[PDB]
Amino acid sequence: NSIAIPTNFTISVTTEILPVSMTKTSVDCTMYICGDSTECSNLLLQYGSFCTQLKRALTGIAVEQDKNTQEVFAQVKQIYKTPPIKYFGGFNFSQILPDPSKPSKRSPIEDLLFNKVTLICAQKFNGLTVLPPLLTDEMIAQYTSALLAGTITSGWTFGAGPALQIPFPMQMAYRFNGIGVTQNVLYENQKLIANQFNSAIGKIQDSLFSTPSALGKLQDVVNHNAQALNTLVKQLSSKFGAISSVLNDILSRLDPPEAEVQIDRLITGRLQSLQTYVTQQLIRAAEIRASANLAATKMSECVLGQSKRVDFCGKGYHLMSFPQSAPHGVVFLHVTYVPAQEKNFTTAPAICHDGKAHFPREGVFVSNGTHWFLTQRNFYEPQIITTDNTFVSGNCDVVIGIVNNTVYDPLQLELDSFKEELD
Amino acid sequence: VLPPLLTDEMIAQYTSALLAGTITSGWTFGAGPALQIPFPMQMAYRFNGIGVTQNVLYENQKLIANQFNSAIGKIQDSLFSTPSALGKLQDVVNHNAQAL
Amino acid sequence: QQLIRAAEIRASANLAATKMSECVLGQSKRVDFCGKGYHLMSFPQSAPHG
Amino acid sequence: NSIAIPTNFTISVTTEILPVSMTKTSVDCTMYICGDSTECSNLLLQYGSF
Amino acid sequence: YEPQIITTDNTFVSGNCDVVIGIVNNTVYDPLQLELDSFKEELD
Amino acid sequence: NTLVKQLSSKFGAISSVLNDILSRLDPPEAEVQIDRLITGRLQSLQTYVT
Amino acid sequence: VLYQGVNCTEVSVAIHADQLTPTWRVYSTGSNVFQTRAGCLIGAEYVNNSYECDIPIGAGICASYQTQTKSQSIIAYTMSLGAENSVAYSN
Ligand SMILES: *[C@@H]1O[C@H](CO)[C@@H](O[C@@H]2O[C@H](CO)[C@@H](O[C@@H]3O[C@H](CO)[C@@H](O)[C@H](O)[C@@H]3O)[C@H](O)[C@H]2NC(C)=O)[C@H](O)[C@H]1NC(C)=O
Ligand SMILES: *[C@@H]1O[C@H](CO)[C@@H](O[C@@H]2O[C@H](CO)[C@@H](O[C@@H]3O[C@H](CO)[C@@H](O)[C@H](O)[C@@H]3O)[C@H](O)[C@H]2NC(C)=O)[C@H](O)[C@H]1NC(C)=O
Ligand SMILES: *[C@@H]1O[C@H](CO)[C@@H](O[C@@H]2O[C@H](CO)[C@@H](O[C@@H]3O[C@H](CO)[C@@H](O)[C@H](O)[C@@H]3O)[C@H](O)[C@H]2NC(C)=O)[C@H](O)[C@H]1NC(C)=O
Ligand SMILES: *[C@@H]1O[C@H](CO)[C@@H](O[C@@H]2O[C@H](CO)[C@@H](O)[C@H](O)[C@H]2NC(C)=O)[C@H](O)[C@H]1NC(C)=O
Ligand SMILES: *[C@@H]1O[C@H](CO)[C@@H](O[C@@H]2O[C@H](CO)[C@@H](O)[C@H](O)[C@H]2NC(C)=O)[C@H](O)[C@H]1NC(C)=O
Ligand SMILES: *[C@@H]1O[C@H](CO)[C@@H](O[C@@H]2O[C@H](CO)[C@@H](O)[C@H](O)[C@H]2NC(C)=O)[C@H](O)[C@H]1NC(C)=O
Ligand SMILES: *[C@@H]1O[C@H](CO)[C@@H](O)[C@H](O)[C@H]1NC(C)=O
Ligand SMILES: *[C@@H]1O[C@H](CO)[C@@H](O)[C@H](O)[C@H]1NC(C)=O
Ligand SMILES: *[C@@H]1O[C@H](CO)[C@@H](O)[C@H](O)[C@H]1NC(C)=O
Repeated sequence: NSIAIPTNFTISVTTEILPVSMTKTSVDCTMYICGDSTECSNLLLQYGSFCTQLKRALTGIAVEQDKNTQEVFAQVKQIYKTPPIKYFGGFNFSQILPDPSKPSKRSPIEDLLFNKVTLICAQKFNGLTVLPPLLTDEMIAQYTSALLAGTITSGWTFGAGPALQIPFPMQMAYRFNGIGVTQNVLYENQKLIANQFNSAIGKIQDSLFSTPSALGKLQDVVNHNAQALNTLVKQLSSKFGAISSVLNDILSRLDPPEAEVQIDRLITGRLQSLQTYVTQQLIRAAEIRASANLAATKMSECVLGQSKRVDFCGKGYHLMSFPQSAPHGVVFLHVTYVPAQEKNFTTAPAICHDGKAHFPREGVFVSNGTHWFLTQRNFYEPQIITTDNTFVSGNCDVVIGIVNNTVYDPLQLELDSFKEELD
Repeated sequence: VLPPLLTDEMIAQYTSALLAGTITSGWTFGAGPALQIPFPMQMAYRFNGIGVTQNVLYENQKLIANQFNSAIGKIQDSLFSTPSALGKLQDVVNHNAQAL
Repeated sequence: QQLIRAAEIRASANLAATKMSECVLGQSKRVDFCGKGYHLMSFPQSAPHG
Repeated sequence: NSIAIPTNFTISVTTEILPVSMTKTSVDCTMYICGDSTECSNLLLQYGSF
Repeated sequence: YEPQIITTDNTFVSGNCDVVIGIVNNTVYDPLQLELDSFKEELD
Repeated sequence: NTLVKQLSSKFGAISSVLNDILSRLDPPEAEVQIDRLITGRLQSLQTYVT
Repeated sequence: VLYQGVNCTEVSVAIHADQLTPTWRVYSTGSNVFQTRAGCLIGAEYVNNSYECDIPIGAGICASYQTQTKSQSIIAYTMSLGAENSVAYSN
């Protein structure tokens, strides 16, 4: 017969950092294998379509990377703007909304994310090039801003039809109903909730600034791609058992037949290095695609809605989420309701009044040791047990652990204070 | 072959912690602090969650507890008598051994 | 082959973790996600490699 | 105008089995290719960072 | 949109009028008092 | 379509047809030319399966 | 034709010097040579008007085939992301 019920709460904001896309590379098979060598290219032509297959695989990956970014961020029909006056019930969004004074309209948090993660083809060039993304960082920032403006000014309505404006405190009140907490909890505590939110956002900035490992997930993608290209360039140095790693020295020192044999050995080594690179890129691309699909799912369900999936949109009961862009990825700020300061109460399945068994409609029966009250489950708020708060089914002889307590009826209580005169 | 970081005993301990939390506090522990609740009331809320009123559970609490206990016994009989039941995990082992 | 099968295992582990959070640490409204029927609750058990 | 409504219920328990992890192997590249052979190893170094 | 009269059956009461920011003044209709005042309305 | 097309490649061999290699050359040179074709076709199958 | 990863000056010099490996040449007027981050785009007229992306080029720039002041040609533009909609938010 013992239940614990929260008497307070904390608004918590957490970060979830997900890769969305990876560097889009392109490789000139012939130039990589046969660096300005006619004899090598002519030998390379005898191996078949391998260069074509490698080109197609990398093209498919590059297209996939643009698809992944578009599916994660281009989820809004219109580019939404916040009102000129950034007053949202006392909730301070200045650290998530774009700062209009900068050359790139990014939020302070976005500036941090872009600064922590790190036409001259300076890096690893041997016929190996890097293609730009279809959407620029400014365009991604515009999609993120549109999503924030939509969520802040219209809640989830912009994600399932036209955007419908709602006062922000009423949006939060509905989110509270979504997690099983009545509207009066938020309205009575609106200043506390806004202050906890603003504090949590400041903590997000300090967490990302002071903990370099938080963004490791995105940095690792960059580092892995850099290693792949670095390795691929290093593979040109290897001899693979040939007389020399330099193709021009093979042609310069040896006669055509033996030179062709040594060249064929270099062709095998370089071609296998390209096949290894492409295979690793396809596996990594599949991993990135899965991450992008998860990020798009969390964009739709966490940002353009309210989710009842446990731990999907952060730890605690989900209230709302806000996207932020990052290099090659997305960071979600998940705002959740966390119960706090629980108290021990005695409980009972039902109240026995006149022999009828009374069950709560929306709540749990609790006792402070002297009186029975009905409370909401996620926030202690004692109420008088009445016939409106409860429903009746069966009698006191069926329910195990039923307790004897008075259920008050207003109508027969007021009849008692109204018709007593009998005249 | 390198050993796992978490031993079979440590995995069992995490599983035990998860079972103790769910049984004694329902979903309150997943969302934050673990708040004790009588088990039949946790079930009453789960029934309400699926659109069945609380009185159905309380009126039929003995029947429900008996059906649960019988279902668990059936789980043991099913796993014991059907060697293929765990094939998904055995296949992983076989796939790695075959590769080596 | 190990990288491809590791990716398969990772996807399975991600599904198992999702089910752990939504089926064991909560009550799910997703049809057939946490078994057939209307979901009431779930209990994990350890198994070799899973 | 016809609707069917349950008058009773069954509590059912089902199993879901998921892989979580796979065997963590480790391979000594040099011993596998050129085991206990210096002469072979000196050629293995010429194939790059395999 | 489907407007209905605001009554004591449609709303719930918690707290006074000073704590909520942006509260407005409007009549909330109670069906039971109007009848019950009617039940002893003529006092005969 | 690509895998069948790979059968026409030489991969450094004199010809893509095993019967021409066997008919024109002596056994050990023919064996070298056949290994060149086997390596190419086997690599093509490994690519297809991957 | 998009020459990826290079400056339009380097490409223009390579055509005048006959240094490029492709043997075909794209007629240039100087009004149809536009420098993008993806590379040098020769044979398309860049316009200020933003449109929905059709044929992607890269780094925000897309191209399409449209009638220009009554005469059709390939144009390049910075893609539009969507219509702008300011929500009438108030207390
Ligand atoms: C929303 O929160 C941000 C902080 O996260 C507020 O920005 C801060 O605003 C103050 C001015 O009110 C800025 O100046 C400060 O002034 C004091 C004066 O004593 C000085 O001691 C400080 O060193 C600082 O100069 C402050 O720099 C600024 N901080 C940031 C990060 O922008 C913002 O005003 C809040 N908005 C609302 C509507 O509450
Ligand atoms: C529920 O928990 C919140 C905290 O999460 C409680 O609000 C906090 O109450 C304490 C004490 O009343 C405040 O500390 C005081 O702050 C003033 C600021 O000027 C300072 O001068 C005092 O010396 C003291 O440090 C704290 O700031 C306040 N936090 C917030 C965000 O408002 C709340 O009272 C709790 N409610 C219940 C019913 O337990
Ligand atoms: C709803 O279904 C449950 C079964 O899932 C019904 O309970 C079952 O009722 C039958 C007949 O009353 C019980 O069988 C009898 O069991 C006694 C045990 O001593 C035996 O001596 C009899 O010969 C007979 O086999 C059965 O055990 C019982 N099952 C459980 C788990 O209690 C229940 O009555 C159904 N309710 C309605 C309203 O249909
Ligand atoms: C349980 O709650 C009731 C209701 O608040 C407490 O009784 C009230 O106590 C206040 C003083 O704090 C009195 O002014 C009220 O008149 C009391 N009301 C009634 C109906 O008795 C009761 O004391 C609480 N019990 C415990 C153990 O805390
Ligand atoms: C709740 O009240 C009922 C009476 O309305 C109690 O039932 C009585 O319990 C006494 C115990 O000595 C018996 O002698 C009576 O015969 C019972 N009467 C009936 C009609 O059941 C019931 O025990 C009370 N429960 C609690 C927990 O106090
Ligand atoms: C709702 O009505 C109450 C009166 O029933 C208003 O309260 C009065 O407000 C005036 C404002 O000048 C004060 O001078 C009175 O002393 C207040 N009286 C009481 C009893 O509070 C209240 O302001 C009204 N609210 C709105 C939003 O119109
Ligand atoms: C092209 O070169 C000129 C100088 O010749 C330079 O000013 C310009 O910025 C370069 N453009 C790009 C895109 O690199
Ligand atoms: C409830 O009572 C138990 C008694 O052992 C105690 O350990 C626990 O901390 C109490 N919880 C609260 C919230 O008071
Ligand atoms: C909303 O309330 C704030 C309170 O500070 C006020 O400054 C702002 O102008 C109000 N907005 C409207 C549209 O009334």
